[PDB]
Amino acid sequence: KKFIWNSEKKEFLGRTGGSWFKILLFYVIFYGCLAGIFIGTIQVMLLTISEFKPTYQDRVAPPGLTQIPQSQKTEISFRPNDPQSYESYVVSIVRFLEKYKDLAQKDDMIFEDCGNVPSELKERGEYNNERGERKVCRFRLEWLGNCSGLNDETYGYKDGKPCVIIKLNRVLGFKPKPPKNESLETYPVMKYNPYVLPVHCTGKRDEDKEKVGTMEYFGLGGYPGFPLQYYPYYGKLLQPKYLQPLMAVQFTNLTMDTEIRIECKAYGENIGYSEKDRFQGRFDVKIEVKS
Amino acid sequence: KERDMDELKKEVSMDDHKLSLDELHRKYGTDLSRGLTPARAAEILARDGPNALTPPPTTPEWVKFCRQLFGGFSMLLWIGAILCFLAYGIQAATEEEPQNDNLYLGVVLSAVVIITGCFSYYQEAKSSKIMESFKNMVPQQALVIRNGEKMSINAEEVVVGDLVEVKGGDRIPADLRIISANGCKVDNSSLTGESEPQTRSPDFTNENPLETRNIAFFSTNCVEGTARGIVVYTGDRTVMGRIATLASGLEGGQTPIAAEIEHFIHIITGVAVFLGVSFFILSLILEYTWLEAVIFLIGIIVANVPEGLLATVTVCLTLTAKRMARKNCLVKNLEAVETLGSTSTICSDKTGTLTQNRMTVAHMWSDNQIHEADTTENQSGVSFDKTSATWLALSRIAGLCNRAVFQANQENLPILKRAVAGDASESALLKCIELCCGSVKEMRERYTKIVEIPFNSTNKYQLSIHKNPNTAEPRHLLVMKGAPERILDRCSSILIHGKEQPLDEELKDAFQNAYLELGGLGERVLGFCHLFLPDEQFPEGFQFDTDDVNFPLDNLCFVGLISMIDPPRAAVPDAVGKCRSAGIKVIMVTGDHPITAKAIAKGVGIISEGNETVEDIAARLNIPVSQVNPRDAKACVVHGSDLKDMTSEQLDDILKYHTEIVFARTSPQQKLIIVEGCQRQGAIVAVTGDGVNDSPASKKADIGVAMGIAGSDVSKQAADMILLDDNFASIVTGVEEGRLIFDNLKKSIAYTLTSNIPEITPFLIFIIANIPLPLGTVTILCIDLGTDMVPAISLAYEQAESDIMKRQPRNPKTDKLVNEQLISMAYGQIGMIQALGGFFTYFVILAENGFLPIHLLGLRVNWDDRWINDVEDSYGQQWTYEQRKIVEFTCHTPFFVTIVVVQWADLVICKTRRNSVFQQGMKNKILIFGLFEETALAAFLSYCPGMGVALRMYPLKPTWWFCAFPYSLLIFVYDEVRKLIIRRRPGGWVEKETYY
Amino acid sequence: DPFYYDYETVRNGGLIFAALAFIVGLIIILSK
Ligand SMILES: C[C@@H]1O[C@@H](O[C@H]2C[C@@H](O)[C@]3(CO)[C@H]4[C@H](O)C[C@]5(C)[C@@H](C6=CC(=O)OC6)CC[C@]5(O)[C@@H]4CC[C@]3(O)C2)[C@H](O)[C@H](OC(=O)c2c3ccccc3cc3ccccc23)[C@H]1O
Ligand SMILES: *[C@@H]1O[C@H](CO)[C@@H](O[C@@H]2O[C@H](CO)[C@@H](O)[C@H](O)[C@H]2NC(C)=O)[C@H](O)[C@H]1NC(C)=O
Ligand SMILES: CC(C)CCC[C@@H](C)[C@H]1CC[C@H]2[C@@H]3CC=C4C[C@@H](O)CC[C@]4(C)[C@H]3CC[C@]12C
Ligand SMILES: CC(C)CCC[C@@H](C)[C@H]1CC[C@H]2[C@@H]3CC=C4C[C@@H](O)CC[C@]4(C)[C@H]3CC[C@]12C
Ligand SMILES: CC(C)CCC[C@@H](C)[C@H]1CC[C@H]2[C@@H]3CC=C4C[C@@H](O)CC[C@]4(C)[C@H]3CC[C@]12C
Ligand SMILES: *[C@@H]1O[C@H](CO)[C@@H](O)[C@H](O)[C@H]1NC(C)=O
Ligand SMILES: [Mg+2]
Ligand SMILES: [Mg+2]
Ligand SMILES: [Mg+2]
Repeated sequence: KKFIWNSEKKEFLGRTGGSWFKILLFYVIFYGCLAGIFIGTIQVMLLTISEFKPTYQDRVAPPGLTQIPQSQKTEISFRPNDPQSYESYVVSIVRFLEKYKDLAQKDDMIFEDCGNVPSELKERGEYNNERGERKVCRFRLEWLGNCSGLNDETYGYKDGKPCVIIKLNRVLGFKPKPPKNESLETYPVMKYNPYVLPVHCTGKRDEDKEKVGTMEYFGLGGYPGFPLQYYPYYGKLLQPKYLQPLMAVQFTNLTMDTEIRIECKAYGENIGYSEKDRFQGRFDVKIEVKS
Repeated sequence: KERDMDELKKEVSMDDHKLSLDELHRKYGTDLSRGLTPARAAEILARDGPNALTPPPTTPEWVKFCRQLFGGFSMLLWIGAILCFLAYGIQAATEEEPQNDNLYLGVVLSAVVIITGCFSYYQEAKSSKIMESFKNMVPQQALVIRNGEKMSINAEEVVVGDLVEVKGGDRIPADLRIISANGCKVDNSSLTGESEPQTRSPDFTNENPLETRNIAFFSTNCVEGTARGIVVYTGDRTVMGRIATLASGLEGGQTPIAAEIEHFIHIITGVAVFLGVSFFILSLILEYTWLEAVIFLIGIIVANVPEGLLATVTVCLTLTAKRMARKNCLVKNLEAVETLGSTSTICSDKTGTLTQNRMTVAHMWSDNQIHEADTTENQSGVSFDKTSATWLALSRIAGLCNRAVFQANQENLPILKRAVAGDASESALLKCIELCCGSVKEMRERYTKIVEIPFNSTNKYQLSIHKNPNTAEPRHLLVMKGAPERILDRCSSILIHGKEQPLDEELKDAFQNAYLELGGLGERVLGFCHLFLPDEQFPEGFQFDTDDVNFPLDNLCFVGLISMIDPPRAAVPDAVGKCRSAGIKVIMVTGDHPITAKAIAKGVGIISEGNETVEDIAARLNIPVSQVNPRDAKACVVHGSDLKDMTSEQLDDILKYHTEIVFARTSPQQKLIIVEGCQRQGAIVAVTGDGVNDSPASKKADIGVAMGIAGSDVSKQAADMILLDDNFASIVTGVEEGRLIFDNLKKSIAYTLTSNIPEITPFLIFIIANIPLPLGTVTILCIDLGTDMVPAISLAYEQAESDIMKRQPRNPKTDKLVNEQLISMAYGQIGMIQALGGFFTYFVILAENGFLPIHLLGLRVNWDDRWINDVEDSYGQQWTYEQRKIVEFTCHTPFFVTIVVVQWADLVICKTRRNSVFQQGMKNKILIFGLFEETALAAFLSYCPGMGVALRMYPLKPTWWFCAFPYSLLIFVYDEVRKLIIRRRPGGWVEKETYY
Repeated sequence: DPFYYDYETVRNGGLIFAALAFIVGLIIILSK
């Protein structure tokens, strides 16, 4: 029943020889026209969007809050003694901060020394290409005290009491707006309220909040947040090698050999949240320093 | 060993009828005049069983439910759901908190199978219920003589070997052996097929137990006369009982439409597994492990199965079957609605099916001119000429010299369909006078009868002297009728144009040629005459004789002849002509005498003018029949006596080299042989019968057609299609609807198969190029089981693109329902364009949100990760998991909408196979409703509050709806020029590849 | 801000269109 192999009419797999070339040639021409048409449509589509701005940005309204140790399940489990147990973390931290070294940001034609104190927003004109390549404000690793990179102590941040820096999701044209008068959650963590986006970490329930003893934050000039002098973003095309602000968080009195949950919530007016996306605005981590 | 029992029932029957009355009473032990003692009855009633056929086998309610639950198409969905559960188990044993996609798909496929089975069961059950509301048969008891006393007892209480007296009007209870009759003419229509009522004589006449007159049969009515007889067979042991049980033990076979559905499934699985295996090897060859490749393989095969096509095909066949039921063309088999369209040889029955099974006045002879009376059932034929006085004379002789009339309740019933007590000939005469000469009630009593003389065996005559009507003063009228050759001899005067003339041989032979003309035409002629007894030589008061005949037997005045025969049904001739127009070979299969069969065949269309038989040529050349060449004769009359001694090869030789064949005197068992011989050629056969002799023929055939009222219950149950109105034109309507739904099935199937390409391609390239998922699973369900349901259903209301009743019947081995051309169009050309449009919308949405098409290469790896919330786009922005996932879902929904957009043009192009959309016109109101409902449904599935949370189908930005518009317009334009080239260039390539 | 889309207006327009298209289709199928 499967002997369609051949026939006396020169059939192969079902049809003749002269028929295979006809069908194959038509499918080649037909599919070639289809491919050229799809490409022709996709080309005009490429002409629709611009190079300096995405035509839609509403799907990224509340910026996220990520961390340096991109854990498999946002959990940091290691041994304070075994160096290989925390190698997966340190490797990611070093590769992350590899573009923040003083030697990486050395060209003065593309870098601008913002300042040692968080200042107001720095708008570099419009988003068109009428101006040249915009300048990017520098951000040295020294700002993250005690969680610095390779300066004096390449501590690896793990000899007990680890470090976990947080980063604000880089959004084009986004201008962060810190909170004001209505403060039902703004704690007195730091005096600098107007030119820095505050971020406060805490437990999640009555148990985690007690297990986590003390948290020390580090930022630009010592403020737990992001300076407004580094925003807004002007895209990867106009601002290559851009360095978004960073802010480190260290948990000193932790309960070793105990998995505790931490929620780092970023506060602000332009910072939304979502009960479906635990990363929009807030940030979670499951730390367990098992000895 | 049932294979031998079936053959034993297939063999012709034998009997012991040819036995002396003493030998007959010796074999059974029964008195010839007193029957048997009442105690002897319980010795046979509780011995073999009551005199009643064993009720047919019962198939319980839930059996049909499971029959449709399994089927042939539902098996593909059952294996799909099984593969879904298997893939879900393989996917659950490897990942942590898994995804509910496959589980929902499996339960959905199971529900689809159950829903289809439920709908099919509901339709078939409704058919059987309305059929039960029409078979309210009431018991008919028998008149048995026991212990020398007459007693009327139930038919089931009758035993073997007890004297039974059948009166004129009673139905023959069981098979009897006539011992004393008085002119009993039983109606062997339902059993053997003899149209004219056959008289039953106690003396053995023919060796054949059927043709013999000393045997009464089950399910036969006693037209006239009375008779006595000993019970020979009872219950199932009867003739028709064995024929009925044989019908219950025959195989139904594989319907042509079901075979087409199976071939379609075979090709579907072919491409499904071909793409699954090829993509399995490719998936492994790139970077996926064996564990992931098996999941892929299953996904490709399952995604390549048309889920919604089952319900669409079911409702498709159901809609056409409903249109059949509206015209009283009920179908017990949901798929048998198409069987008529594929038929290429119709084997019909003559008595009851083609004819009305009612002796009717066909022609009359008066004033040396034949007058054809209308032979229609609804009285819509040409009216004869009734203006001369000879017509009134003939009408008086017929309406006066007649034994009986109608019955009690026969008052509101029409003149034709009303019952009449008496012989079949007298009833015809009565109806003709009641329809052409006013009434017979007041016409018979107005001429008071004095002395009537009934039919006689010696000196055969039937006369009666009546009184004279209104003042004319001849004082007497002696009417007589009989055989034309006998009435002509006892006649001297001849009525012509009103006056009288002598018996001159000139006009005397003009009657002989008319007699042979009406005899050769297949009718029963009868001569009528009257005479005015001169009251001047014979007293006006009381002057008659009955022992020493006084009325002048000779010197009578001949008026004319009156022929009669069972005429064919009104629409039968036109129906045969229409069937022969489409290329259907009409073959007559009856059990009537060849003399009547040839005439009926020439009158309905089975035998046209010009074609001569093997006997007609020999008669035209005055040479023996053994000399002419059978190849010179286009048509031929096959005698049933010669068919018994025929082999399987000779039957094929008769069917091949002869176009117009008429099988006469064929026993019920021989009809099955003829049906099998017609099926050996590989052609589709359809048997149309009414009596119990057509039960095995209507059962073995691909489709049986029974008469709603003129058909017996046995053949009505063994058949597959019931004609409630008995309108033979329903056959023409059925064949038209069968071919129409066949073409619409091709269209609907192509529409559902085209959507598979833009359904699987997103998941295919999702693995090939490692790009984010362009189309989800929930959306595909909203396509096959959502939007596209109505378009595939409305494609059933499409109408003929040309004259379907002009083309030849489809070839079962050549014209397939789903051939390779359909696959080359859906999976090859149209579906490909639909997939391109979907990918266009995909890149449009992603690139407009910052994720350019180039950047989408290899992004799936980190796109599906639930923890990498810093995915960088082409502009440098970082997206979280739920953010880019919301873009993916809002990219899946427009892909589904894109499918709808391209389905607009796909529905429009699949609506016509050869003609242009403008030549046919979109007059299908259901199709337009399908487009509006499909569009509105999709728009609702996207803009309904809570869809992004329930089905994760987020709203769409308006500018997305126009993304697939050019592609749809392209599909329409391309297929339009394709059909235009097939229209103007019906040659090769453009016809052998695209045309499906 | 360019990071806000009036999804309510488009969603409402889609619902209105769906309602109108469905009733129009019903008018075509229930022709009199
Ligand atoms: C290549 C895979 O791509 C992705 O999944 C694809 C393929 C398949 O897994 C799908 C599951 O149903 C397929 C299905 O096969 C075919 C379908 C039923 C098919 C249809 C047939 C039809 O009739 O209609 C439609 C079309 C596509 C389909 O509808 C579904 C859609 C959903 C899928 O999930 C899509 C995943 O990334 C997957 O990873 C992981 O699943 C994964 C892990 C796996 C192992 C061990 C650890 C893991 C840890 C993870 C952690 C976090 C997250 C994931 C983890 C990859 O392995
Ligand atoms: C930065 O690192 C130094 C270590 O050189 C920290 O010194 C801490 O000093 C306090 C006060 O005596 C002690 O209670 C802690 O135990 C010390 N920490 C360690 C790790 O030794 C210092 O606090 C760190 N942070 C800052 C903001 O300077
Ligand atoms: C991503 C792309 C390249 C894959 C799309 C699949 C294409 C290449 C496949 C899908 C179905 C295939 C067709 C299936 C049916 C037919 C008809 C047959 O008598 C000859 C082969 C032919 C003409 C095939 C040619 C190749 C084909 C069109
Ligand atoms: C010779 C002619 C017919 C070819 C012209 C190509 C036309 C039909 C193609 C070329 C590019 C296409 C457009 C590309 C960009 C957009 C914007 C998007 O938001 C909706 C689709 C839309 C509006 C497309 C519609 C069809 C389009 C205009
Ligand atoms: C034969 C062909 C051309 C018929 C084309 C039908 C067109 C004119 C109809 C079909 C469906 C309609 C769309 C249905 C849904 C939406 C989304 C809504 O938020 C704005 C209107 C918009 C965008 C409609 C515009 C008009 C539209 C595209
Ligand atoms: C952790 O140490 C700090 C040191 O100041 C102390 O105040 C706090 O109570 C400690 N918490 C726990 C849970 O040990
Ligand atoms: Mg499908
Ligand atoms: Mg019959
Ligand atoms: Mg059948």
